[PDB]
Amino acid sequence: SLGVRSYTEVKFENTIDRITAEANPRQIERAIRNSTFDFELIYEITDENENQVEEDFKVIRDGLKLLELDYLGGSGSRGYGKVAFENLKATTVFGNYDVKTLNELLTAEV
Amino acid sequence: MTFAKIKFSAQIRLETGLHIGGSDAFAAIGAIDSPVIKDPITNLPIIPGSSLKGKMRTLLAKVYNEKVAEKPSDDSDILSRLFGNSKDKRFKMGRLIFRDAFLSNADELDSLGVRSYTEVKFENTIDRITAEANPRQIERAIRNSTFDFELIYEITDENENQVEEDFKVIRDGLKLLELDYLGGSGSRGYGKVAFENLKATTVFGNYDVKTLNELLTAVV
Amino acid sequence: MAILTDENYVDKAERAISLLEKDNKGNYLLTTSQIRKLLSLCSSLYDRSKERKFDELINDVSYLRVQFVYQSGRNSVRVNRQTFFPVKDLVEKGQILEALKEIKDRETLQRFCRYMEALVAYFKFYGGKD
Amino acid sequence: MAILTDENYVDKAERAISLLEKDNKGNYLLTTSQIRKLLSLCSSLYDRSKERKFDELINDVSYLRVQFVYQSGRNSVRVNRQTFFPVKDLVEKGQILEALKEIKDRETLQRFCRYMEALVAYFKFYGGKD
Amino acid sequence: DYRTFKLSLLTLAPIHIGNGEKYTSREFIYENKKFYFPDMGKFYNKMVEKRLAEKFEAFLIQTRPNARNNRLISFLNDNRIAERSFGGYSISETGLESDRNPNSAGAINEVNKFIRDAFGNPYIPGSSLKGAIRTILMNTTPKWNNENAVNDFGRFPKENKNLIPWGPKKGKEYDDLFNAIRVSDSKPFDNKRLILVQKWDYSAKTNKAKPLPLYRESISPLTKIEFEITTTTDEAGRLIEELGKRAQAFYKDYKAFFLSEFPDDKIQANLQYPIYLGAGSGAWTKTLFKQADGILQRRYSRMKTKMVKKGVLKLTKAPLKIVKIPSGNHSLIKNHESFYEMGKANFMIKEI
RNA sequence: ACGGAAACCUUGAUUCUAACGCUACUUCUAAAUAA
Repeated sequence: SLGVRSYTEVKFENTIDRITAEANPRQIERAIRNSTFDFELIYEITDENENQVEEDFKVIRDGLKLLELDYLGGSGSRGYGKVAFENLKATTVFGNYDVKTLNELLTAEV
Repeated sequence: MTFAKIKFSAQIRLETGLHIGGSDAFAAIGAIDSPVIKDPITNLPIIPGSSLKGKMRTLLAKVYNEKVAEKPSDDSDILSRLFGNSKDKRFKMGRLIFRDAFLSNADELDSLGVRSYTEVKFENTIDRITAEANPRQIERAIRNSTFDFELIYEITDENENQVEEDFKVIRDGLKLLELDYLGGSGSRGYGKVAFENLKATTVFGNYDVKTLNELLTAVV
Repeated sequence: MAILTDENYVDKAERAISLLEKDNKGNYLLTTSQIRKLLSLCSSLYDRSKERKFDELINDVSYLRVQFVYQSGRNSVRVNRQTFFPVKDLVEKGQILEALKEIKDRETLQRFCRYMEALVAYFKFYGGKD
Repeated sequence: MAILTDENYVDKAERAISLLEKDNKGNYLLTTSQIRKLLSLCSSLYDRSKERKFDELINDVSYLRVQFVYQSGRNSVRVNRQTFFPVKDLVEKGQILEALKEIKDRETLQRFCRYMEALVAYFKFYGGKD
Repeated sequence: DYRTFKLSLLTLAPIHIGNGEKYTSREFIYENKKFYFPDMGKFYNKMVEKRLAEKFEAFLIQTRPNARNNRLISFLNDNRIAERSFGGYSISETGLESDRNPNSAGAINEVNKFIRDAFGNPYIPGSSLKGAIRTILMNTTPKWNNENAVNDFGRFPKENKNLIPWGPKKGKEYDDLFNAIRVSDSKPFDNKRLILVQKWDYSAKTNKAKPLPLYRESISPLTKIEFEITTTTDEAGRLIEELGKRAQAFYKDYKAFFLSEFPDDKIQANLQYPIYLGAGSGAWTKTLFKQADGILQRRYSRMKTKMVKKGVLKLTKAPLKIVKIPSGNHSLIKNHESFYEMGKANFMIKEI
């Protein structure tokens, strides 16, 4: 709908020597900037105390925050793979577990 | 010791316009000018983090090296520690993560009466014997076009008695970038940038950067 | 009725430019340096029609139309003691102004921009000069 | 008569590639950097034809034809005090415009895309540079 | 590391740096002793709320206006419009902007545009000043202004672009002198400092000024502009720090070669280091005239506008201005016919 | 009252590190001859 014609762009770069300043070119492939991907992560609760499951929720939240603040795979030291998680929420697909406070903290911390 | 991340956030304002480059994959049907790199969706000019990192490393290589530096992998401790080094197991992943800079003041630029966010500078050359001109066209991002510059610096256990030197290196890299031109034919007056609202914020972990923000405003 | 449809604007460019005037030597009279600003405006307007809706794109279309009607009458090439006006004949044969009149929403606007791209592409195909 | 059948398009791509223009040093004037945009458009249209009907891909085929025509005349190389158009002779010898005109259903689209892939493969096979 | 110079430029004569565009006669109205240059977009917008789009189309589409259907004021008066405020900008009437009168048939059918950024304000690009500086440095150096600057290995002589080394060379340290000289461009200096001067040519063989139909938008005399020249190497640093005393030597050579043949009352006097910027200043100010002499003349030997001897002097007309310098009262020109040497400027370079 | 019954080819692992689309270039030259 945004008129795009290809879902992958070609970024052209070059490398210039520090002594001779000769530009050796290159081109690499990138995904389009505003692409979205469906992200699903399933967490299983067996023999785990309430403190253990809360700690695991905190670790998952910190992992998602760290992925937001770092780059996904690629040449991310040069501006690649910066991701953000949108509409992040947790729904208990199996069993009975309360995730009201988990969803509240997932929407707050993001 | 503890893990932290400091996010240097600034606005790159173009004193003169900027010709980062790229090839004619988004060039309009009929345009013969040299195109500037553009977002594939919005087609607004961008400043790729690769150009910022390359120019900052090249500039700092003439200050913090005191060596020859035939290749990028030969850079010193102070530069390979930040910008990375493929031939050193301790510095394969650098502590500096650059980000692509995208347009932010498009609304303000439109409110200033701008038809298009990129301009086509006509520019020729004159033979010094025959006085015959050979004109051409160069596409540049317009003046007074701000971009969001985000740089991320991690503070791990190895970042003891070295965080201040890294902050100094980042500051003087930005200073040298302001003293020089970002990518383009800046030897004729392109690529002049200025970093505004330069501040560092701890986006993860615990770290006191209250002594860093005042020292950022004091010079840069 | 409409003059531009998604099935014929490419073929319409064929009939628009094949009947353009020509010097006695056979080369074309129009050059890309005359229609440069029109192509730039059309490309920018097509680029902005993706993100920005049409209720505030009417002024850009009116500017494009007045620019067409200016560049058609301004540009002139004089060959062999005979003056000619190539941009005006391009606009006349390609029905650029009539297509501009029917631009009422995003879809027809993008169709007109693609028609302009077709016209310049095919003009370059038959030996047009920059 | 159909210009691209399922049992001759590879041979046609061979014959086209072997018949291209050349300079004194025996190097191909066409390079893959000139036809990169056309290759990307053909690939994108190919992988869009797998799950999307042709009746809403007419715009992509139209743009692809416009781009082929444009890149035919846009680029040129000055050799021996005369100008060559590599993509133009590639289109004329390979009958690209004739295969584009006959694209009517999904199978002809995919056959044309595979013909372009064979053309680039063979061009690279006979010393075509980048 | 880097040595930064400030170059203050003071134009002693109109300076024009075009962009290829031209105001036709249907884009400006001459009235109330001013030239109004309306924005055609706002013009159309306020004549679509007044319902005169179709006759405007007939006025601009029209291919061969005879004498008076070519002027926008004629359209404005025919259809009884008195709402002249559609963006744009106004240029105060010089007086001397053109021969004949700005009314009537011929007048000004074309006005060459000054270079403007994306906001519509004018500025001087850094590449123009860099080209002038490069001409000054190349014309005042015996290793560059010699017989090696021509390329006779061809059909016609042309400049040896590789006489000054440039570009990356395989297996060799970078040797680009003019990558070090990084001349920046100016800031937008507003539209109030522009005029509509006209090109005149003064022939030494004929001894009278001949006006030409070539009208330009030029910066007014006594305009202060500021440039930044950043230098990175010691060689280019020495060259730029000697830009003054090299401009004087170049001007002395130019005066002893070309300007001495013309009456001293047309040639201007210098307050600061001389320089020649923009178009219309002449071919010798843009060439190594020691080598280009003979070749440049032969380029035009078979044309109708033949270059005779060393050519004519370009003398535009702009209002006389006097500077209250702390030495007295220095008039800009030495003639009473108001004859500026088009393309002239002075500069002072400091090491801020 | 089946050479049958019970058996997950499963556990972890970033196609990652380094790289300026860079270099030189005044939108500029020519005004004859006639009156």
